[PDB]
Amino acid sequence: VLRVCSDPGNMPFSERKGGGFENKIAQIVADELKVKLRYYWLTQGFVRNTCDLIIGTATNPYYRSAYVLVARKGELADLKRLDDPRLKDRQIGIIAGTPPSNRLSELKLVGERIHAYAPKHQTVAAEVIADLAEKKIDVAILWGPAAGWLAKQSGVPMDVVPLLHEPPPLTFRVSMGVENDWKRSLNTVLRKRKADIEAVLREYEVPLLAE
Repeated sequence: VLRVCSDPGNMPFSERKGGGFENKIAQIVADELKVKLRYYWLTQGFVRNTCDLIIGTATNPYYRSAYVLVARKGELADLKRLDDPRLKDRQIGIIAGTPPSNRLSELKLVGERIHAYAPKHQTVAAEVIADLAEKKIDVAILWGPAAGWLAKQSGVPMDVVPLLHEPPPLTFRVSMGVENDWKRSLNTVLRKRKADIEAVLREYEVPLLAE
């Protein structure tokens, strides 16, 4: 029986009801291996505290995403880069310690207008999106696979722009985590059910990058 290390409250990634896209992906992997699926639930030292499989974190990567810029639709048209001069007077929200914070300090985007959230709402990224919907901030810098679905649930239209022009890097490949023969069997599953896994990522508005 496939045992997956997952979070019972971490939408859009996973939830105990099985509604996250990593639950759908773990269900695809279990069906491919002709086996049942069970979870060891724990809240996100998650790894060594936790089962046999981690869906998102190594095996061959099955998608590549980036940190994104999120803003209310129509307020910062064509916003693509962190050095855009329109951000100098904007309230910016970001999770403290995340990779983009080095570029913010590099561009002197520091101080009062920078809302650093510590890593009411299910996740900290959900709160940042909610603060953006309630105009408590004007710009949100979050991990793509989380912000895409969360923006769809916010209630106000938003623009999700992947950060591709920032010189640490802000783009990351995502693989499964684990026994290199077991990693070999999982790489086989990712290679076969690629079209099904990629369709699940698109349904949850996960920004997908090439290469």
